[PDB]
Amino acid sequence: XNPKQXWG
Amino acid sequence: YSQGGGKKKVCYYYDGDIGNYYYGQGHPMKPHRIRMTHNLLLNYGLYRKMEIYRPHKATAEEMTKYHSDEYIKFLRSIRPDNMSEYSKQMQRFNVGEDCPVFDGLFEFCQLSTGGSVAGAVKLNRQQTDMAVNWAGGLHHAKKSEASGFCYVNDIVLAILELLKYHQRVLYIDIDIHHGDGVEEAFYTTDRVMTVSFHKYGEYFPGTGDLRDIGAGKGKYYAVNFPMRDGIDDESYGQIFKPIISKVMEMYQPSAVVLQCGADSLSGDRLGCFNLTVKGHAKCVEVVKTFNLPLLMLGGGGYTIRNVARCWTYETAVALDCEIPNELPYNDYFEYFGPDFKLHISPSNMTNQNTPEYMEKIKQRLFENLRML
Ligand code: NA
Ligand code: NA
Ligand SMILES: [Zn+2]
Repeated sequence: XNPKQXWG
Repeated sequence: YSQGGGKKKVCYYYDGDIGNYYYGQGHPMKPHRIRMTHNLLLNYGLYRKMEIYRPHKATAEEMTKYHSDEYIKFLRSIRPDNMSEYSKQMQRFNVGEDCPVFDGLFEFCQLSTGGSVAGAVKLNRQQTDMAVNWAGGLHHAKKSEASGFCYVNDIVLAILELLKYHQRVLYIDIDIHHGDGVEEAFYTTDRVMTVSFHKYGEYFPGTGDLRDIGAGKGKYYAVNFPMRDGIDDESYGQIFKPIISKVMEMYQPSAVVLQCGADSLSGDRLGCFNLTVKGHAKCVEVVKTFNLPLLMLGGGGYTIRNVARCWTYETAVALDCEIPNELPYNDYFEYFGPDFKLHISPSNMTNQNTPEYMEKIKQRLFENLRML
């Protein structure tokens, strides 16, 4: 979900 | 008996402890937004027109009605001080990254799912029209896995409670993400129909294609409307009411669950849509006019100053109570700067959803709706 960090 | 529908009775669920739960440093999911929403409701005097309840902490036995014992017992035991011992088990249940481990995490799941199951038995007992639980709406949770900031799926648990007295339940998901956890739990049954409007294509959670209509007995009972960036109010409104009414006509449920994900508003921290509060709340008006046992739930929303605006107005919409645009004073009046007004205005971004694209997806879904 978070595009700031990760893939979600 | 006679008549149709007039003014509705609403039951609101809220716990004061829900605002102090903290996901993590810089984490976008802030449970504090629920307390902002509740505080804004009180200052609008809407507590005079509704019955406010406090949800119980849903026990592990109620959660295992859908989840597995391995995943529930893990959530009861995992704490920020003993994460290293559960390092392997954190990765199996997707607990760590988007779903971090913080203090009182299991109690936060108990409050969220508590309001949804309490509102479910309240509807089953025919003691209200709409049950509101803005602490719920967590739709990404799996049977033995967490995802998309969701740990325990309150929606699936609340729907399983409705199935004890309702042979057909309709689930509507206006969150900018696809309700993949709710859709997957009832993907192979006709007793629950899942409808989700979401942004598709290089976006969480990656599922939600309109070609996923169900399997087994639940074929043609999974409706998805893929969307693009920057959809506005007129584009969302031209397709919501006709699609919802066609579902109400062909499926004809006896209970409705409307997940009001606020991350589909304009200028969201994680979203990319361009909906306003009036455009978002119009979805509640359409579902409300059908006069069915409704269960309104929360969900997404990461520009918290707007989340308090949306779920407050949508609550007044449930109460049929007009509220002034001038925001009264509240404990968090500083968040709503620099306007200090209830409703918001769209952004200047381009609507990637052409009106011809909106009509084609609508007509493609009407084909699957005729198959009932
Ligand atoms: Na959705
Ligand atoms: Na289904
Ligand atoms: Zn979302």
